[PDB]
Amino acid sequence: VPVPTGGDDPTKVAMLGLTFDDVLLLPAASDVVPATADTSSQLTKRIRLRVPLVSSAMDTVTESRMAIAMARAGGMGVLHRNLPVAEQAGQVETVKRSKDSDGRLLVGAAVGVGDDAWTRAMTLVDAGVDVLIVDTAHAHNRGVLDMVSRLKQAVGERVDVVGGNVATRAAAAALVEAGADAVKVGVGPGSICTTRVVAGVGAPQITAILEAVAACKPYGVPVIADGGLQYSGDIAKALAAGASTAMLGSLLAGTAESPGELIFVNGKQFKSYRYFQDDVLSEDKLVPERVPFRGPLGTVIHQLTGGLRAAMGYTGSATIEQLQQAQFVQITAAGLKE
Amino acid sequence: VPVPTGGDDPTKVAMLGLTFDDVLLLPAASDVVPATADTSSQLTKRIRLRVPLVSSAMDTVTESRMAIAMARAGGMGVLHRNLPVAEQAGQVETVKRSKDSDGRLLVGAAVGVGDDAWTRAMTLVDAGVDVLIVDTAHAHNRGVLDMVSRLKQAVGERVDVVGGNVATRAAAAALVEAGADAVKVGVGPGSICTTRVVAGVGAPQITAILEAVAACKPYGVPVIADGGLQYSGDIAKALAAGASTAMLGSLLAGTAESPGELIFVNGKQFKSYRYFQDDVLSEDKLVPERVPFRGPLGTVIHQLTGGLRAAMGYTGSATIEQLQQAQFVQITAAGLKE
Amino acid sequence: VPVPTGGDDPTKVAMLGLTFDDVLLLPAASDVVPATADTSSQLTKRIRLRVPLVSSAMDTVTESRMAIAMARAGGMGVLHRNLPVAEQAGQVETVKRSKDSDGRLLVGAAVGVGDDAWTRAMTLVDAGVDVLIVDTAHAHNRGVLDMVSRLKQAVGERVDVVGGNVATRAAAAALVEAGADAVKVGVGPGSICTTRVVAGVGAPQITAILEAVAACKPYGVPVIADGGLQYSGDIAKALAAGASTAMLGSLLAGTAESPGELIFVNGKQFKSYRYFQDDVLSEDKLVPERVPFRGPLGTVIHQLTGGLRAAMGYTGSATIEQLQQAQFVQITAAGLKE
Amino acid sequence: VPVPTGGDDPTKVAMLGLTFDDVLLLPAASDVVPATADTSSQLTKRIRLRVPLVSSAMDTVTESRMAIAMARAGGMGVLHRNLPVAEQAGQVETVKRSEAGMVTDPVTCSPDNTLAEVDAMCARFRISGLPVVDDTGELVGIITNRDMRFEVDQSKPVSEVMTKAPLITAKEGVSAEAALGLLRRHKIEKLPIVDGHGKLTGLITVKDFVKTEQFPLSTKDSDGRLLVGAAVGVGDDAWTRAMTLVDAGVDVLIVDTAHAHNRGVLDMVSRLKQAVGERVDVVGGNVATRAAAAALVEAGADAVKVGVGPGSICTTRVVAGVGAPQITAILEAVAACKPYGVPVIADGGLQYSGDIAKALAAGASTAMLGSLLAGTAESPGELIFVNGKQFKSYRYFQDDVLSEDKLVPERVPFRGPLGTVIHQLTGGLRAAMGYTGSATIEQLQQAQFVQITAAGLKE
Amino acid sequence: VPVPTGGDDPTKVAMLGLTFDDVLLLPAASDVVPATADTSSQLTKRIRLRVPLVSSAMDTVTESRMAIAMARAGGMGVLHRNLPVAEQAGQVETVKRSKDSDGRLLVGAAVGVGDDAWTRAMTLVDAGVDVLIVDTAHAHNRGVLDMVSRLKQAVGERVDVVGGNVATRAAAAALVEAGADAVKVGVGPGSICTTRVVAGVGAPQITAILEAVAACKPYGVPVIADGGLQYSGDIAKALAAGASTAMLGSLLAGTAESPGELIFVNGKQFKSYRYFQDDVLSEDKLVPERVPFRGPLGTVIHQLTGGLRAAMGYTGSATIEQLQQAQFVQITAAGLKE
Ligand SMILES: Nc1ncnc2c1ncn2[C@@H]1O[C@H](COP(=O)(O)OP(=O)(O)OP(=O)(O)O)[C@@H](O)[C@H]1O
Ligand SMILES: Nc1ncnc2c1ncn2[C@@H]1O[C@H](COP(=O)(O)OP(=O)(O)OP(=O)(O)O)[C@@H](O)[C@H]1O
Ligand SMILES: [Mg+2]
Ligand SMILES: [Mg+2]
Repeated sequence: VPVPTGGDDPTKVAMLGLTFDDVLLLPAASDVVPATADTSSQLTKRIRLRVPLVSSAMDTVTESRMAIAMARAGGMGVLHRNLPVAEQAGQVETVKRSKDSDGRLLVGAAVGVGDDAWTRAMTLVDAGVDVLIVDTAHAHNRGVLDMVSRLKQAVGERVDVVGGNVATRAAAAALVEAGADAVKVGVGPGSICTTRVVAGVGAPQITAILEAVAACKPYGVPVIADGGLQYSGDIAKALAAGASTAMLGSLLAGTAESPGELIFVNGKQFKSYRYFQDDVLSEDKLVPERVPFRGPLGTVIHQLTGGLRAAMGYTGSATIEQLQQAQFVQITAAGLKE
Repeated sequence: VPVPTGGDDPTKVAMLGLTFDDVLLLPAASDVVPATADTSSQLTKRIRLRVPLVSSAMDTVTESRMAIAMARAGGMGVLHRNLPVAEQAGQVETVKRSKDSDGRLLVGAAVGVGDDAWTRAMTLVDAGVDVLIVDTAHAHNRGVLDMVSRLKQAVGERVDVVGGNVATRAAAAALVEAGADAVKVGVGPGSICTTRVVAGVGAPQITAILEAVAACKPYGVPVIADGGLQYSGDIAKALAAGASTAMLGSLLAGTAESPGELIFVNGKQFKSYRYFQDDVLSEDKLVPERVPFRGPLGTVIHQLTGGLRAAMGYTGSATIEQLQQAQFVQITAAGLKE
Repeated sequence: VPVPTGGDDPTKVAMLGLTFDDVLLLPAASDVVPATADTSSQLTKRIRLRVPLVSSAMDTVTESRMAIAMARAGGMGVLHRNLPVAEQAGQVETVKRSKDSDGRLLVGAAVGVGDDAWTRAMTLVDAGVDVLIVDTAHAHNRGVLDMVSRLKQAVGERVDVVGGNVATRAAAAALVEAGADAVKVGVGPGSICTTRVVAGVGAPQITAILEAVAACKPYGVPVIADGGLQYSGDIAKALAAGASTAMLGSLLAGTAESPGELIFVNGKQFKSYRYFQDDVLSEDKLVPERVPFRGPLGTVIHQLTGGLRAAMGYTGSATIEQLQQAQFVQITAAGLKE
Repeated sequence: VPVPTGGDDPTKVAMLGLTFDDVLLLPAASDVVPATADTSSQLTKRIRLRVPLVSSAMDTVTESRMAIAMARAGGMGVLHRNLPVAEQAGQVETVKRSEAGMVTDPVTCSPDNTLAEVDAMCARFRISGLPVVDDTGELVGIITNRDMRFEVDQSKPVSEVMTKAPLITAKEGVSAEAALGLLRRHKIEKLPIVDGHGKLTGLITVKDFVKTEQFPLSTKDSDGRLLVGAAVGVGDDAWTRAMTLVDAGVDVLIVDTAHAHNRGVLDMVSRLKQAVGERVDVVGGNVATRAAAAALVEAGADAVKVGVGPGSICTTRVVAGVGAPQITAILEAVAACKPYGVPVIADGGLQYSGDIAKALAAGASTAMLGSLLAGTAESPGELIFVNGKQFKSYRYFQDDVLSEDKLVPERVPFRGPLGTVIHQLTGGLRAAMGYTGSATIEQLQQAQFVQITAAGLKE
Repeated sequence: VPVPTGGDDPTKVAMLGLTFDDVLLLPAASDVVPATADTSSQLTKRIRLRVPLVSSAMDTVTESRMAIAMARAGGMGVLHRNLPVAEQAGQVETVKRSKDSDGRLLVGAAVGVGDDAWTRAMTLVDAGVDVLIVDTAHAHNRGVLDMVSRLKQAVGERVDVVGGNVATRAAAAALVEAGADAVKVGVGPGSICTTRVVAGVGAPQITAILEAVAACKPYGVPVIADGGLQYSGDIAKALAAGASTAMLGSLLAGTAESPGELIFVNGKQFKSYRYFQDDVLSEDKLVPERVPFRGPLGTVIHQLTGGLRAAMGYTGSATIEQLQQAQFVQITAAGLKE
């Protein structure tokens, strides 16, 4: 009668979470050449990218240079918000003035929650931003939903609103009901993540994507998988799990197009570089208190796209929409043994 | 027809035991700001702590200085019994004379089993102790239950009695029947624990807490999770599994407030410091035959409480009683790989 | 409709095998003191040992000195058969002439299969051996069963016949039907075992013990667990899984009483020391082609017995027969992480 | 309502994949002595090997030398295709003429050839003599070691130094005893055998029997020549290569692709089966599912090769996120192939001989040996000595779009003689057969597994 | 009577060679600020450099880009000769067309020995080279001396001729007699040098510089110290030992201005890139058969010049000619112990 893992509530342990290392893509009937596979996918309800990759809105990853490079590569970049409002609008305009209906490069920008966030969002919309991402560590919060709904009513006709990071079906459904044009998924997805170690909170990314897609797919809301990626195979797995686009963080932190200046210390090359880190539950609030150079962004994007095209050829997926129907095989611990 | 793991008895392998590394807290709908979360919790049926942390009754962890520091920090300390009765009463008197209804600092003390244990307990009650903990390696023994019942009849009106370490539902129910005001839970909870290696005996802490809470929650008896803690996330997980307080042992062993004198050896700082170790089945009876300095207690308590508050914010738990209703996701082996 | 692990045969993967590290002994209601716990157990149908430990019949573990020491320690030893028949009979006589009904020390000897094995067995029986072990790598063989039956018919009135190593219920049942006085269990029980790597053959020892006990318990035939032990906790787990005695191998190879001479090489102490290795499927046939000193036997035996007594105190087992009814908790991979 | 691993689709996570390290072979009732066990197994429907081991068609593993050594050991080798069609056909011809037997049609050179060419031919075919025939096929001479041992000018034409006709020759169908009598009487070592006109037909020497004594386990056709296989791709260049290999006398054609569940691979298999099915056997490329194996069987493949990302740290898994654990893949493919009698070749994922035993017990009929053979002496490459260790030292034809080299942006250690590795693998297999009571490989395919946990793998 | 180190010949061990690590510069009376120190020095009899640094003529160090950078930095570069004559002439033209009396950048080029070397030299002089270096591993050879004499007679009025690597006073005197405008010093100068290990040939660099200066200083012939340099302090020591310029080899191999393309492999950055290596006794003839990135040349040059200026300040040397009069202190083995 009692639960095999202890207690009496069978829902106390709600689910078994699978990560990227837990699953592999099963080969299927294929007439798809990797070179001829269409990797385009929807970022939001109204925006389609040639390459389903978006740079994360992290101070160490995306500012104007990275946003321009990502837009030229066929993806997009979200400008980080650890800077003043006027500076963010200036970076938005730097990206725009350098594709949309008018032929200018697409760009996204991150905003928080609050009246200061409202002013920031209005200024960014004035500067010509295309995507507003209400970015929070935990989006299953009434304030985040209120901000998403308010932005959707105010500037929904001209810009797309993306909701904060969720990890469950209920949170994704709440964001969809708030009117979000895309749902960003992932709450402590890394295995050694600071959220997992310090707060004990996390969700393995494959299960989180599956649940959020179960919430969002009926309403046509794209899913952006954010965090937990280590290799291009993880990009393929995230897209096959149901996500429409992937967000790239630490994989792009040390690239040349990312912020920071090149320095040479101890024989190795590095990139050397608060009132705006207003987000509670963020990893910087958990810690008690030099990112290496990674080369040009083009090589990293080429490697990731090559891995994705290889997966598409193996699974017989002509489009990303077909790759989202691919099947997984769950591997055991011996499958991770070197 | 036969059991898949061998034999014919399906109850031979009773359960799959989960440890802290097996589970993560699932994010849920939240309106809780981490700073405004109420971390107050019940130590016993009549005692509520501002911070649900109790320093373990270990010779290397808690004496008068540590007890005073823990009571001032909002938690409590239990004085170890690896010393003469007069010395323990003196430490109790030191803690009291430096909060109860009188306004003196709250303090607990560990007692054993036997006539000498009765003498020790009566002396400690005379000295003004608030909590008596019958601290045994294996509390599911008739002697421990009889001692708990005797203390409850004798001095139960003025002090609280907490039963020793249990790991199963039946043992916790037996302790509740004997009249224990709180149940301490954990028997070989660490992975590389000496009890697990030398004796082959142990119980994973999450499952043990779930079973003990299933036994204790209907009667309103608090559960103290003792052992297996490595990070503040483990504190959050233990409280979410249903425990009311977490007992801190080796994490406080090298703190400045812990016993021992500070010494400087080989450029590193350590702390340098039987007839009273009368408990059989204790880990010292299993071994054939220098604790590093860990800084001030305040920093450790602050970090642990910050992790707890972050978990409460992620789970939407305004109180510890709400955190006790939080759900878990079970992660695979791949989720622990670096 | 197909099996989740592949194919359409649900019995292709017969079972999930558990090893010692997969399980722990659960605590239970206990009035047992480790010092007053009775560790006696049946070695065979007619032989009871004070300490349930038998030194393995390995060339590097047991000859006359080790057999004498084991008999004096309360257990027994089995003399290895990697030597001439007259020499083995001389070792038997050396052990006997230094307990049975006549006051001489009990001793066992290993024999193979064949006519030379029959001559060896008759010589050993004439020398006064008490137990004959028909030691084979794979006892589920018609020749081994015939040898066991022949020995039981010929000399079963005076000496006990123990069957070779088995790993399944069917093999143990075949040995029992052949008249074995005890059944030795374990076939590639170690994780990095040569049989597992080279032949791909093995059986996790806890599951193997459970299956062989399911075969042997209804007929009162004791089970000797051989191999896979690393710690005294493994002794406790094996005896709780249903085995009556544990056979000690590598744990005794480098003891002072074990064969070989003491040498001092590179600052460390070591021991320095075929036509008679006629057994097929033995590990020495699978390999392409200095055992350290381990101290006195008494220390090892004392430590193992202390661990066993601690387990008996935790489980509330006054006797080994009561320990054989104890329950297990299965632990996850995270339970093994250091 | 929801799936325990997430979502609402119960088939999204189709299965739990078991690798070799997940399973052990359970001992069973056994009267099998390891030495007396029969390790013979079917490579294809018509071909049976004495040892169920095939060398992988890898450029670092199998060339003519490796193919000859594998055939002599009782297995077989598949020649890699990362080289021109002419070179691969030449390797096929080298393997076929290593142990010709029967007719033993002797390699012949024209009188217009040179000493360098005949030295190259002698090195190629491991022979010490060549008959010399004219444009019409009539004999004009013979060249041997005694004719050119110290000759200085390698440009010397064959006609200049050959032993001039007439020579000591016999007629077609001459008895073996008569040939031995001629060889003893004239003390010539290589006796030509001529037709009824004057055109050379054969050459008689007992050494072909002697080599039969040397390697009693050699796998051969009815003609007495060593069996050999060759890999082909898909396309028109692949069709030309396959026709050239069939002309050279190849025995097995393997449509070698990383992903055989593809209409091109199936069409190539069907075309080869229709065109040259009576002469050679066609083996389908790598599959990892029951449906792909069923498609290959429907295409007419004589054997199905199984494995797609089988290794744990395989490049395909890391870069593409694609793979299938090998034990589950073999079980799934055998579930489709066994009802039709189609053998399964397990390719990839092997690290120890126990894995070979497990792969055969899972239902596969042969194991294909790859990286375990890459560094052996019989493998292509030249030995070099660097530091304190010995290593092996040494695209247009890498046309597979899903091959791992397309994923990787970019020394091979020495492993000793092939015979030692083959002996160790066979010993492990025989021990497994003894433990499981399997007298034959077909009985071993019925053996049961026990699944082990993570704790069973910890050192 | 006999030699204390063996034998009867007292000149069998000719000298005790001092390396850079053997000596330190003694501080002296100083009115010299490092900022105002004049580091200009004579490269040859007729060429003066602002910074006494010459880039080594190795295939991995100096071609047109490195030569241009070195000329702009105040030093000079020598073009390597592991390439066809036309290509080296093209590189000379690239350097010249991008300082001499006509305002073009100065550049030097290495030549070998033989008739093809003469053709190469004539082509290079036609292309407008300023310095010809007859670069050989062992310049105390009649062929090198004859080549130097022929070049001096032919094109001595327009270009400066530098002799190959010597290590003794006699070799330097022979080069001066032959008409070398500068003498390059060093033969197996490194401690782990291939020439020393394979051939047993070498000369510690401080002693070699002192002897060559003893040969060259009365004739006003500058000395170029080539090889053995590890730090800027070694540059200061070499200049103080009497050398006029220092040739930089492996220190400049991985710099951006050096030949090769940048590649990023395994998280680290490297530079990736015979009939023309005709010189016998070169280290490629002795070896049986990726250079890391080192940052911009400017950082290396700035650091080396800063160290040189610090030494000039410590010794009170207003000019390099005054630094050439500085004194050394010999240090023991304990002075090298970390
Ligand atoms: N031209 C050929 N074509 C095919 N097979 C050949 C040819 N020449 C020889 N063989 C085969 O290979 C074997 C090689 O022996 P061959 O006589 O050429 O060598 P050998 O060095 O003269 O031998 P030995 O001196 O030891 O008798 C022959 O006995 C025959 O079986
Ligand atoms: N059938 C033959 N009839 C006549 N002469 C022959 C015949 N075969 C070979 N010869 C000649 O006899 C001589 C020796 O040839 P033979 O075949 O004995 O040498 P081989 O096999 O190379 O022997 P070895 O191993 O001693 O070098 C040569 O001059 C050769 O041309
Ligand atoms: Mg010969
Ligand atoms: Mg011969």
